[PDB]
Amino acid sequence: ISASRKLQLKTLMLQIAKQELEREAEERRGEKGRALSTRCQPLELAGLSFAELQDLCRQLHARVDKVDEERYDVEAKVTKNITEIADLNQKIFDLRGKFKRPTLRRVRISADAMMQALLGARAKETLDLRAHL
Amino acid sequence: DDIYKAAVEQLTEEQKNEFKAAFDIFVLGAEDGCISTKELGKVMRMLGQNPTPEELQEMIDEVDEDGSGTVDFDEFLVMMVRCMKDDSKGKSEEELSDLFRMFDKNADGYIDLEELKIMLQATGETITEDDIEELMKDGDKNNDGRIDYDEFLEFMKGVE
Amino acid sequence: GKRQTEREKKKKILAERRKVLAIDHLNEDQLREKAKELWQSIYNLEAEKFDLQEKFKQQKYEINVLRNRINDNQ
Amino acid sequence: DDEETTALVCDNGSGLVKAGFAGDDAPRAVFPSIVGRPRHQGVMVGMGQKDSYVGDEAQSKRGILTLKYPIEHGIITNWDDMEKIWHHTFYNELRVAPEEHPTLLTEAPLNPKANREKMTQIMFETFNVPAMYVAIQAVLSLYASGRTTGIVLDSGDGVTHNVPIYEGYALPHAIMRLDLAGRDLTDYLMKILTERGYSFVTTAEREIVRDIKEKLCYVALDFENEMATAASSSSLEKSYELPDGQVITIGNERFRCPETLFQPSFIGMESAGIHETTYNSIMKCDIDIRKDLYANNVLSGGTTMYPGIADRMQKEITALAPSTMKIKIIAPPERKYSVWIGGSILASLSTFQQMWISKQEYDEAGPSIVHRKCF
Amino acid sequence: DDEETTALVCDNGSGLVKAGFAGDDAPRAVFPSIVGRPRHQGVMVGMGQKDSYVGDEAQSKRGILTLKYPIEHGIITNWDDMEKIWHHTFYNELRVAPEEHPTLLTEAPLNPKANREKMTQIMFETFNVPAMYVAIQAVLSLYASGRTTGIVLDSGDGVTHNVPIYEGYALPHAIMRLDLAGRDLTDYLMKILTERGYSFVTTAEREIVRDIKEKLCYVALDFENEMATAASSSSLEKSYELPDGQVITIGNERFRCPETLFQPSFIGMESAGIHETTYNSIMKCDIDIRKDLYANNVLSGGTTMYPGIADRMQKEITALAPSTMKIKIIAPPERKYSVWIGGSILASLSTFQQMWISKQEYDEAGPSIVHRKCF
Amino acid sequence: AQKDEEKMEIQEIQLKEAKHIAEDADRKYEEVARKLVIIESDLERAEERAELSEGKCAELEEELKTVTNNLKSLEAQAEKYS
Amino acid sequence: AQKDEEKMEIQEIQLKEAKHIAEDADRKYEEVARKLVIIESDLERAEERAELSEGKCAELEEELKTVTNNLKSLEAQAEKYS
Ligand SMILES: Nc1ncnc2c1ncn2[C@@H]1O[C@H](COP(=O)(O)OP(=O)(O)O)[C@@H](O)[C@H]1O
Ligand SMILES: Nc1ncnc2c1ncn2[C@@H]1O[C@H](COP(=O)(O)OP(=O)(O)O)[C@@H](O)[C@H]1O
Ligand SMILES: [Mg+2]
Ligand SMILES: [Mg+2]
Repeated sequence: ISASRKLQLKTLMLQIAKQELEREAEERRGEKGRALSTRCQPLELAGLSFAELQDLCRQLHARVDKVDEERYDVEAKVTKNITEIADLNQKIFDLRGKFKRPTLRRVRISADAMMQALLGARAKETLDLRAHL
Repeated sequence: DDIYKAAVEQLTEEQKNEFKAAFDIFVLGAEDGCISTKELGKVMRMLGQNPTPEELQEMIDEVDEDGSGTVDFDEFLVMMVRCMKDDSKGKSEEELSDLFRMFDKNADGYIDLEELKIMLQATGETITEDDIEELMKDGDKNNDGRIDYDEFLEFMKGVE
Repeated sequence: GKRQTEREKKKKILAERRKVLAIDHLNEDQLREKAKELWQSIYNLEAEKFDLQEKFKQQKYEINVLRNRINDNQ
Repeated sequence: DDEETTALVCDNGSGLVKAGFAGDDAPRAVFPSIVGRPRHQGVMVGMGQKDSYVGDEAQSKRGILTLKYPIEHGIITNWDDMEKIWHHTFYNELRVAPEEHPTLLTEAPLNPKANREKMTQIMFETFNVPAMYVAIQAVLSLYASGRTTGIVLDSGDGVTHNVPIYEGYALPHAIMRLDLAGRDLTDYLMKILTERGYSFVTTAEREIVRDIKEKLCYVALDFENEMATAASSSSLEKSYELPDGQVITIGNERFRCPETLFQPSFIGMESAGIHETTYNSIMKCDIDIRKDLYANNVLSGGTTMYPGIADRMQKEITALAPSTMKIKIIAPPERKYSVWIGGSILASLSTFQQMWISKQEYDEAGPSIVHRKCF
Repeated sequence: DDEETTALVCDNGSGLVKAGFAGDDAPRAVFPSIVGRPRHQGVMVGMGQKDSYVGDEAQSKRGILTLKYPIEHGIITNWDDMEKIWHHTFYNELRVAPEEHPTLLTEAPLNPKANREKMTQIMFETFNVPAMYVAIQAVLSLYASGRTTGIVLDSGDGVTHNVPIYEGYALPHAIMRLDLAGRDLTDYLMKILTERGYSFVTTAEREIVRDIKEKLCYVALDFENEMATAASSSSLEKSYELPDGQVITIGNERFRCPETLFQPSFIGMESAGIHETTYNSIMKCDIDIRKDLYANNVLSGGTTMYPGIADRMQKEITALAPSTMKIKIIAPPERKYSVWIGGSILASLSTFQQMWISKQEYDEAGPSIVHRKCF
Repeated sequence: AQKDEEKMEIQEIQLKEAKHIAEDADRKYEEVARKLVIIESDLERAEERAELSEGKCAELEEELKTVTNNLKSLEAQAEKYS
Repeated sequence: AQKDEEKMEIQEIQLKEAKHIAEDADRKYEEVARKLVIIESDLERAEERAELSEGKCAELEEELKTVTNNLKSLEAQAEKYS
């Protein structure tokens, strides 16, 4: 296996994947707008009158009730899913801990640095103590 | 990659001091200035730094495509100073989660060699025989045909 | 449980969100603007509902993945 | 699959919860129904120790738990634990939210009303199902055999009941429910093992005794001859390796444990065995459908899986019954899941699709709707 | 490092005090725990002679001192000397004032309460730490191995204890604490050396005998064969140079000193060896976790560093245990500091950060807080 | 004093050689520890997979026995009904 | 001269320590060599036996399939007999 070629291929693939994700998000946004125009047909009020306004008011109230109930059920589902996400995050945290907590440690922060001072300190202490006269 | 110039300009003194000490240990006279990587690895071992050396030795056996065997500053200097973690931010975990969810057209929690080949044909890279086996190593840590998102995360984590 | 608190919260939200019901007491333009604004509001609510539905499906898939993880741990 | 809506055929049982979507051959997830809190102290920090392991997870950590079944004899004695079991069954073993699926529970005959009403109230309030229906555990086992008549002896793990049915018309005055079942056989086996030196006391070791019973015990064709043979030769002594070594040798305890079914005087019960309560259940029926019931005797339930029971029971009934009638005992190889297979078949029927207890109906009449026309 | 606050993982032990900041690999300062007053008169004036040399300083002037350990068998018998040892450890070997650092002491199982309460009272009143926590010396050694089950035999220098743990749930009824340890082996070696002519009596020469034991003794795989071989050939006699010359030759005293661990009848103790108290500790556990304990037997503590003990112990347990189970003995190369490494890991955990005994809590309930929920 | 200086420098070069030998031994030690860790992990996996295989073989053997015996009995009964 | 002699004594103790290092390194290395070899041999044997068991299990699968088919046949014959 190579080193540089694999690096460049991986980098290019990651960048292309991000571009694909962004364009897919844009396409999904366009489709969501299309579905908005379908389910919520835009109203052109050109040459309009009172009667269409009142019909719009009544249909709007009924649709507000329906969509509010639908969105309430969806939001309750969302809350349940968020709680499940929290529980699964906690479990994965616990499992990764029981895996890698012993491996996660500060190995010899200063014990590696402190290597030779003790011997010289002992010898120099003996010599300094002898050095009274 | 070609991070050589930005790297030779970007190094901060925490590693520049040891670079200078290794330079002094290396060059004492009657040298061509190319700085033989074989002595460089031994010098860095003497310095006490703790990266992984076997990959460096294999690279020198392969890299510097003309096969000179005496790496000039760029590549072997990078392999030397590779003690310090100057990584590509590790990307973002949520970004990779979104990518892997996108790639899971199977919608079965994992992506296999067929989907990897599909993405490769979508981009158009040179076909490699290391395929299949690379998925077996990185994504298949369970030998079950299952790959979770952390496998793709650590597949190219902080890749430049 | 889990059958009455939801109903009361939903009715309270309905009361606070469904405003006063009075139209024909005013001019045509004021009612026209009010209806247009409420229609755009329900359009925004519907768009948000569909986006949250897609996000809920994605998070259901993610919950399935995490379930496969907790199954892999045993 | 796709659009449309499939039904959840759950089957609470007592000892093994069997569940799965309607229209398949076998239950999707089968796991013991035990909920065991830990009993020791626990010193490791951050180990992620939960407060109650349910289902098949508590059969692997049973060394430090105190397993306790939430269903004693058909009836449910601990509603919180049963709710926990149902929640686990829906969310982790099937991973389908109950808000979008009808459910078909099963219940033993002659059970207390309050149990059934509480069951439907839970299913409608906590899990919030669209519609649920409760069915008698024997009619399903008759569905699975593809018959339409016959007297079915459904010897589960909690309770053994014997429902005779003719031409689709159940006979409510001839149901003979007896409370001897697999659990009492486990306790009796655990009690007679002490005659060789092996003492099992902990609620965790009851599972080991259950495994011994499943793997070794068999029903003797003739009891006295087997008792005489096992007391002279040694061709019966089969050994078994405990979960830690120290193999044990079971002698004539092999066929004495399941013999309790045909002589309930062993565990002090007064009533007659499963060989004579079937004949009594038949004799309560009318004089003109006794031949058909004799010819279509059906076995079901887990405890009827002992090797050699379909011959002992036939011999006993042939001894009791008149000499002219033909006695036939239907013992399908898929005995254990017979009730659930029948439940799947019943839930998959088009004619049955309007018998569910719809939620609006429950909202109008309360939990007492189950005793009404929607049975 | 910088801001923030690190914990002090001290580990009193008995024979070597091991201390260091939490989150490292090895203790920062390891030194014998001995306090020795001078015993002769002293004629030089102004030499700067102190009244008590503690720690590693008294292992260099031991020629004119009377060293005396302040910890006999786990318990602490001389509180003033122990306070002196702690003061030295904090101020001279680590040079960190205790007013700004939590501490995590360690204590053997089944020790007297008064010892633990006095320890916490000292740490809170004299040294005035922010918060201290006391942990059992075996759970830490189980942390260091990265396991979560297993039965750990922590044969220190004061006391040998054998704590079985499963899935993080310690079994308090199966702890077998035995008071034979390294110190008794030193005394027995000093007593059997007299059979060749070498007499060590002074408390300073006990250190020389300890060095002989560390450098030469080993555990025999089979005792009788070694006794027969050492009595015929001379391939075992290894020589050793005293601190003044006059080399000595140790014959079959080499494997007879550490054999006392497996036959405590040598020093007159009644109990069974460390090879049989582990099997007894296992057999007290439940029947379903014995396989896991058999497979994950952990060794720790200093005295388990004899060359060839991980094979003798495995052979003995395999002889005792049932033939089917697999016996595996985990003997990491970092055995001596295993308890302290585990202590560092435990102190570095985020989940553990709220278990410390905060000072305000001690002010409200007195020293008896340690036996309460904050264990 | 001259002789002592000679011995001092000789012991000095000897001490440097000693330090180098020490470092070489240290590296070898780290290396062998790595190798042992790897091989032991492989031992764990090998034993566990062996156990799985043995258990499955046991279960299949038992089921074969049961079904074979039932088939033999039913064959005898088929002859009987002939 | 006295200072030089003190230096010499220091060098002597350091040489002693170095030889001590050498001996302990060798001993531990030989130990790990023993463990390495034993682990490797046992790993080889365990893999071999596990594969053997796997083969036997597959054979058992095929046997069970044969028996299942024959039981189906006998059952059909018996029911028609009835
Ligand atoms: N192969 C078998 N041989 C003997 N007894 C069995 C066997 N399988 C299950 N049993 C017994 O049957 C019980 C399971 O019965 P089951 O039909 O699951 O009860 P339920 O009607 O509650 O589902 C177990 O407790 C066990 O004692
Ligand atoms: N390399 C060794 N070989 C044999 N025995 C040893 C070795 N190192 C230490 N010991 C014995 O172990 C004792 C130190 O045990 P240690 O684990 O420090 O006790 P504690 O649990 O009090 O810290 C010493 O007294 C010594 O007798
Ligand atoms: Mg049943
Ligand atoms: Mg200790």
